[PDB]
Amino acid sequence: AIVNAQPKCNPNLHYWTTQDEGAAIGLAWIPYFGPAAEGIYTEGLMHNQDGLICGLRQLANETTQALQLFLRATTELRTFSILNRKAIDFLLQRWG
Amino acid sequence: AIVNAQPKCNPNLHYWTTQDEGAAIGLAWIPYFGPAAEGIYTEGLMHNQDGLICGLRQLANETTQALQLFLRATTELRTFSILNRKAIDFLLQRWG
Amino acid sequence: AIVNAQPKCNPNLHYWTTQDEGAAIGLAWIPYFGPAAEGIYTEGLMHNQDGLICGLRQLANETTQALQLFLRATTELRTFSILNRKAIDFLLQRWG
Amino acid sequence: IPLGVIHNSTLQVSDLVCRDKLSSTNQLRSVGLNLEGNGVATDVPSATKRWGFRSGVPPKVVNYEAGEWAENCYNLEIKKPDGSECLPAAPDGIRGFPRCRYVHKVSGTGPCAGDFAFHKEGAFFLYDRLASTVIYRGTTFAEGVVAFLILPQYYSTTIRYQATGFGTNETEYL
Amino acid sequence: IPLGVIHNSTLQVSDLVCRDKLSSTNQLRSVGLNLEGNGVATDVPSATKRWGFRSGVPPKVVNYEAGEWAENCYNLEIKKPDGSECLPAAPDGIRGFPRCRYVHKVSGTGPCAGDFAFHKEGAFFLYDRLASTVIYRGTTFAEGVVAFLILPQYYSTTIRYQATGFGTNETEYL
Amino acid sequence: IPLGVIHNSTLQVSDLVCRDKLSSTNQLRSVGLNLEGNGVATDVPSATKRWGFRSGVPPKVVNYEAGEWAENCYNLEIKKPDGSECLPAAPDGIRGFPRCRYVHKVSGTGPCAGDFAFHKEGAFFLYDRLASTVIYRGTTFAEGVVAFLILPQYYSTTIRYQATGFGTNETEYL
Amino acid sequence: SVLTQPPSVSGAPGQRVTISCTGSSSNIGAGYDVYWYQQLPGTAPKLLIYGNSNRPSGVPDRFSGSKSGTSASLAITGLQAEDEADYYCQSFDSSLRDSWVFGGGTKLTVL
Amino acid sequence: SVLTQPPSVSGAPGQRVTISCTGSSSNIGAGYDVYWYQQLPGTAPKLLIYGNSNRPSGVPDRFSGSKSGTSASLAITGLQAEDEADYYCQSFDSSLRDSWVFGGGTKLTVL
Amino acid sequence: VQLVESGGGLVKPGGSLRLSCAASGFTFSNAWMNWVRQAPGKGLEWVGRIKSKTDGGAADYAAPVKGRFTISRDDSKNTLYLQMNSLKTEDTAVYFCTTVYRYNYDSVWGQGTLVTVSS
Amino acid sequence: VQLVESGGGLVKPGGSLRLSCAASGFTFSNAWMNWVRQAPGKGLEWVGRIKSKTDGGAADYAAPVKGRFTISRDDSKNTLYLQMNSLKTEDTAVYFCTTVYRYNYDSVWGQGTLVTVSS
Amino acid sequence: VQLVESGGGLVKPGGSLRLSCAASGFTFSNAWMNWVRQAPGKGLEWVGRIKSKTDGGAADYAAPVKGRFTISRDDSKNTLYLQMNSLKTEDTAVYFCTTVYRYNYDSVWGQGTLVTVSS
Amino acid sequence: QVQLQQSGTELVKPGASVKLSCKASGYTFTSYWMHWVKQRPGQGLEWIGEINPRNGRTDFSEKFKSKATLTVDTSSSTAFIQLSSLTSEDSAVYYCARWGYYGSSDYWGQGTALASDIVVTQSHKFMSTSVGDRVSITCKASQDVSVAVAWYQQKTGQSPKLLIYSASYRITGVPDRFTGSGSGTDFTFTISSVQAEDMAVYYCQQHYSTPPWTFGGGTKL
Ligand SMILES: *[C@@H]1O[C@H](CO)[C@@H](O[C@@H]2O[C@H](CO)[C@@H](O[C@@H]3O[C@H](CO[C@H]4O[C@H](CO)[C@@H](O)[C@H](O[C@H]5O[C@H](CO)[C@@H](O)[C@H](O)[C@@H]5O)[C@@H]4O)[C@@H](O)[C@H](O[C@H]4O[C@H](CO)[C@@H](O)[C@H](O)[C@@H]4O)[C@@H]3O)[C@H](O)[C@H]2NC(C)=O)[C@H](O)[C@H]1NC(C)=O
Ligand SMILES: *[C@@H]1O[C@H](CO)[C@@H](O)[C@H](O)[C@H]1NC(C)=O
Ligand SMILES: *[C@@H]1O[C@H](CO)[C@@H](O)[C@H](O)[C@H]1NC(C)=O
Ligand SMILES: *[C@@H]1O[C@H](CO)[C@@H](O)[C@H](O)[C@H]1NC(C)=O
Repeated sequence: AIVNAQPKCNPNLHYWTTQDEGAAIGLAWIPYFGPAAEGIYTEGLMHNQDGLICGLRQLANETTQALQLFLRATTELRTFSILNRKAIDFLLQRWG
Repeated sequence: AIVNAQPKCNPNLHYWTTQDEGAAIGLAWIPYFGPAAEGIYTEGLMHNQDGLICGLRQLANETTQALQLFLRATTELRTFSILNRKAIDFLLQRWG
Repeated sequence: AIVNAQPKCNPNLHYWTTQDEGAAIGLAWIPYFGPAAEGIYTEGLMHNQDGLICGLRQLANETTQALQLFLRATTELRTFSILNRKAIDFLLQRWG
Repeated sequence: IPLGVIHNSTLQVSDLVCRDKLSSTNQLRSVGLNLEGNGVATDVPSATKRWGFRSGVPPKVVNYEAGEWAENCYNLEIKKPDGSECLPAAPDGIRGFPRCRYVHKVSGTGPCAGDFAFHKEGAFFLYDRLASTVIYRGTTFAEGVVAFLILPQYYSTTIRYQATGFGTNETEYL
Repeated sequence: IPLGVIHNSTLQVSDLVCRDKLSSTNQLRSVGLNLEGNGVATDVPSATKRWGFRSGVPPKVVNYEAGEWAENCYNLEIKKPDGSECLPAAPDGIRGFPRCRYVHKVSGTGPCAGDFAFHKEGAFFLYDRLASTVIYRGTTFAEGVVAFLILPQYYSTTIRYQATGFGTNETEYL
Repeated sequence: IPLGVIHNSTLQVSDLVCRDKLSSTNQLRSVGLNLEGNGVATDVPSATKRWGFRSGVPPKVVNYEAGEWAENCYNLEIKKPDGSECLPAAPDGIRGFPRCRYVHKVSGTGPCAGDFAFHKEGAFFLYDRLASTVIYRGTTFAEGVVAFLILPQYYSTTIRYQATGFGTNETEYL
Repeated sequence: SVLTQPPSVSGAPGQRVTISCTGSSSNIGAGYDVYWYQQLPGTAPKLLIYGNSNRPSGVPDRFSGSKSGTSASLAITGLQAEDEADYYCQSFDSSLRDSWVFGGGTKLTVL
Repeated sequence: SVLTQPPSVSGAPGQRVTISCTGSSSNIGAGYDVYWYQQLPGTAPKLLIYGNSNRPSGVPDRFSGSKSGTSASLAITGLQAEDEADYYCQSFDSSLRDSWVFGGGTKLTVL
Repeated sequence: VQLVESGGGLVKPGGSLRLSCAASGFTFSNAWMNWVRQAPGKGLEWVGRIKSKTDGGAADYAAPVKGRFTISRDDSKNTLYLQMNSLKTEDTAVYFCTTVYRYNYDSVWGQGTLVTVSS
Repeated sequence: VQLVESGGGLVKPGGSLRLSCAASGFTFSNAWMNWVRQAPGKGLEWVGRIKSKTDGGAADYAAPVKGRFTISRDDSKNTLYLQMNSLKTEDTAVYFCTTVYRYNYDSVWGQGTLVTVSS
Repeated sequence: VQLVESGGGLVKPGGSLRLSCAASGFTFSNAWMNWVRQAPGKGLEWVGRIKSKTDGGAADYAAPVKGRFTISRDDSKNTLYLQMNSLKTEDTAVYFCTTVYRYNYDSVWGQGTLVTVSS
Repeated sequence: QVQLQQSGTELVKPGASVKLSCKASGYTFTSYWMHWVKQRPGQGLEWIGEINPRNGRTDFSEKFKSKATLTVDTSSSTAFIQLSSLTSEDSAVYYCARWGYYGSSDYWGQGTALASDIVVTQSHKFMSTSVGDRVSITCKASQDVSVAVAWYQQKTGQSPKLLIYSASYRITGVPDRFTGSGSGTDFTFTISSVQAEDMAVYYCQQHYSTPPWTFGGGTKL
């Protein structure tokens, strides 16, 4: 159970992501004919249950302390394998 | 089943790779006494079934569209974990 | 079984590591209030069985030849996924 | 590092469960959430009081895939009173925040006693799919935090600010 | 991303199978195949018509382990008609293609309306165990594509070219 | 690559066992062990005879997490007899060895027939949580090796040296 | 003169004046940059604008340039009394083996 | 003079002399650097020390500077006969919109 | 690198003057300019400062000289102009123009122009 | 950076001349050289161009002057030479030598040499 | 970049002299200095060398001139000083001061100072 | 040779559910998308939806969100479309076409009798012309498409045939009289010499980034 301790929670979530590699595309997958760096984002709005959004904001607040310590321990300038390590830890724990 | 739609297929495949870490070596594993950057390649020729080679060339043609979209989504300049992600996806799907 | 062939083995091991992300911390997890780059190390001494320490030194001696060949094959300047590959190989071999 | 799992439209913190399903790496997602949603002050004089300069701490950059639309973004071009640069140049591959309703571009002079500017609350500075602990020169950023989840199976306005004595308690704007 | 599995000496596209065996990361292999095998034209005037300059698209580099011997390779040293450089310098760690029977070194002047030169057919420019979407200055490259597989359980000649109006339809060689 | 498993307080080399337990990535550990523990000579004239200059071999850097306290460390600022630099500058993110009882800072002139200086015995040059095959200018390093394990479930003194003819058999110190 | 320019342009002081440079597909439509030069009487030409819109250091911001299709334009926000000089636009031609092409020459007179 | 300096400092040749610059929280306590200038009689000032302790190229190593709290000090290891000149410390003030602040001026006399 | 100053003379109180500094050997447009005056037998006093064109080219003045002095720069001529109005007896000082051309702190100071305001 | 031109004079038609430009303040070997002539009361006309030694040092000429003018450079002396043969009445113009020393587009133009071909 | 040498004259054996080289156009403090002498109708002979301040500023001398010549540098004045004591007949040569300002090997050699030691 | 085979004519009751088949051969089935197009008798071409044999991803048009469902069989390399509640206005000819490597409906099967979207609109519907004249067809795009515009020709009683793709490239075997050009939002299709065999209906379709691949209004000569 996650309890939102923030003074104010925004019930709406306007998010931007990137198109999946399996999405329907035409000639734009070629970098020469593709869009610029600002035209590769897919937008959306989540007007779902307010509890999910407020709990999501609270979860990111609690992750800050652990993430900061992890980054200090590492020596690489940029980290991209955070999710890969989580999958390995999940699979090692399951053992099947 | 892979159907080769290319106008011409080369039946022969002259390939170059790198020596495995478990291969037989003498004093050359030391970088000071080792070969230069151009002498670390192992050559070979594959005169096997023509269907395998032509199917291999067709497979690389079909992979281009998915690979280009994957690279556009990523933000890192150089990517080296493509095969590692494939192993994780294979192992997660199997679940044993 | 590991046999230490080194002429001399140091029975003691004064080691330095980094604090775990799950360790007890106060306000120092913030980079602004945290310690400098030289104050993020945890020291310790291992006066355990001499066989473990001497075997550890011999193991590092034997790993050099395989590690040097692995680095030569790779093209990336810095490598950080050595342990991740070992976990994948261990999990693929187990298959459960 | 906490991991969030969405069960029956309710977010839960991961703890062995044997009931959660993870069959692909597409389910794993990293989302960068802005601090404006939490209700913090978005004013330029208030925002700049949460940033401080320090030396000896190397910068770190983490990666996130999904972001949130930002109603307030900041661009800093700050120099020392003698003309020398204060903030480091953005490395290759780091761009400004893509979605910004308003961009507060702040320029002027002020003391810089540290090599890099950090966040006093421990938050991150969000960039284009990259979160950093420091501020880069002439790059649009938003202040926020990053969360990790297991998913279940445009016009911008620029505002100009002139600040003297940046980073102190005697800072005058315009 | 398609994945190829070699069964009974026949290549198949991966689709749950429960019959494919993968017990090590050595079975996984990335192979870079040149476009000359497909029968495309290897002539210098024909090859240069498949390359175009664009701005706003960041370059990307992918890694491959096995390569194919190339009978035709290209080296470009192109400048603007005023003497300024046109192609970016190769970063650290990027080298020329190792196996090249012929190296077509093309130099001269021509317009460059974009920061980087891309491939109009979406293919990659192969380098020493690295595949990039752009062309780097003074580096030997081959045009090809990359495939991923699950494996079952030297003299070079240089040719000099002088091109004017590179990247247009009025390009004269030598 | 050999992998060490600690069973009943005895180190063993990994070989399918079905009795070893690995349930987290925290058990996996990379430890950098210095060569001084093996009993090699720590003298400056003796240590410098194990280093040689070569060209054509790109440098490589590997990562380790745990280190060993070093009683002898070396810092090199070597130039050619004409004043030009000999050793490359340390890249961003590479720092000196953290724990060093003594730091032997060697400066002077000598021939440098290669772009980089390697270790003739194949060992690594340990840095702050990074092991490299080459020596960087003005960075404290220790010579050692790296091992991989599966874990079971401060004052420094600087000594100044002046060397002429570095890297030869006619090298005079002070 | 491969490029075409107006024979003369005149305007009141303090106003904005524009000089038009006309090319073709080979000259400007091929992607070649357009360079603007100012030549005071009896002195060497000075490069006011390089590239397509960039300005060299030490040049007043009043001079601005733009590229549209096969034509280029030079805009002067402030028509000072010291701007009475000949203006030329220079580019490159895809034909004639990347040879320089100059405009006819526009003389600016301040009213 | 916002900053405070001794009216005069004298010392025997070959000895070490120190000049003290006194500021406040707004001047030096705010993190602003302290710059030291040397002005020979009838010549322009010369920047002996920039930043807080750094030294420009072409300046003798005898001159050194340090910062402690809200005050700064200039140390001369070797008091040569050519050091007879006025010394000023310059910094910036958080108030007055980052305006330059100069010391009263210290005259050095070699005994 | 060298700075040359000119434009000084004996002027009665209430007059006007214009001081000019010429810059050579470095990019004048990318360097900030400062004016420092020194009264006879007194310490250095900061007059004003003008920033680079890329920084907006704003001008800041000291409180004693605020509202009476104007500082301008000519990027084309690589010259710095200081306009002085409503001169008083206390304005009698030697003016200097200072700049930094390389940010390893290699500074340049002008020779100095003496302005005497007496009646 | 400065370019000095010399070698002009009154020559009858059919004669020959050699123009020289002297370069200082920059690396002459790494900069491309161009010749531009301007007829009295006319527009600028491009004559020719020579590339750097690293680029092969090739020379390109305009169609009206092709086959009659020759351009050469001396890297040791930092000088540029233009050889003119079979001069005609239409060749009477003021010649300029142009180069770019820094690729932030800081260009240098010579003073100009007047060549008069009359009978 | 230019080096100017001075301080030569006819001196009887057993006397003393001081040679000075003036440096301009480059950072004198970051460049190593060398002294090379050439006897009349003979080959070049290396005299000594002084290193930069950051390298410790040590001085090395050749065996024939060891113990008699002293080399010093003035970073403030951008000048190099060579002190010669106990001059002999064999010391009659033309001295040169050499330095490298850019490590792409752009070297500068002085004009040369003739020192004659005769009785 | 790429070949697409469909089922025969099927007659259904005013209320029922029917399923159509589309068998493809000569290419890797899983590497290309499959599209379904509906054409009323005497009307234009209507895009129904697309199904990806890989990962099973599917997309539908707004009008056919619930009327049709798309399924594929990888083993048999066959695509199926299921229609529910076949009303009186559902009697039309249905085609299945393969989405090209760069996004062109290059291959079509024989007929089977039973905001944020880019809209392509043609200037005219009928263009009368004589033999030897030079006719031009203009296609207008609401948004910016770089070159991704394809031209199709459909004669009486025959399936549509692709002629020009990427607005410039000509399919091999097409007569040289057909030429296309254009970029941005305006595209032109011109015939140098109109013959007696050029009388047909021409459509333009954009294939740049928009999953709703809508056809043009058509132009009859
Ligand atoms: C994988 O392999 C496929 C081949 O199976 C590669 O496809 C190639 O794409 C390029 C880029 O579009 C094609 O080059 C262009 O060709 C057109 C003319 O194409 C017509 O004529 C061809 C015969 O010459 C014919 O094969 C074509 O048919 C193909 O396309 C249709 C429709 O998509 C498809 O249904 C078929 O099955 C075929 O696949 C078609 O009828 C030509 O006009 C172009 O020239 C212009 O553009 C170039 C720049 O590219 C420019 O320089 C010119 O001046 C001119 O402006 C261009 O050459 C190529 O023909 C295709 N290959 C084949 C065999 O047709 C694909 O690229 C590969 N993937 C990679 C490499 O990643
Ligand atoms: C700023 O803080 C200092 C103490 O550090 C205090 O003396 C001063 O009054 C403060 N100024 C303002 C404007 O708050
Ligand atoms: C080059 O292309 C342009 C634009 O289509 C055209 O006008 C010109 O005639 C072409 N030139 C050649 C030589 O093909
Ligand atoms: C140094 O090595 C060279 C080459 O073997 C040899 O000729 C020389 O005698 C050696 N000198 C010393 C002092 O060992």
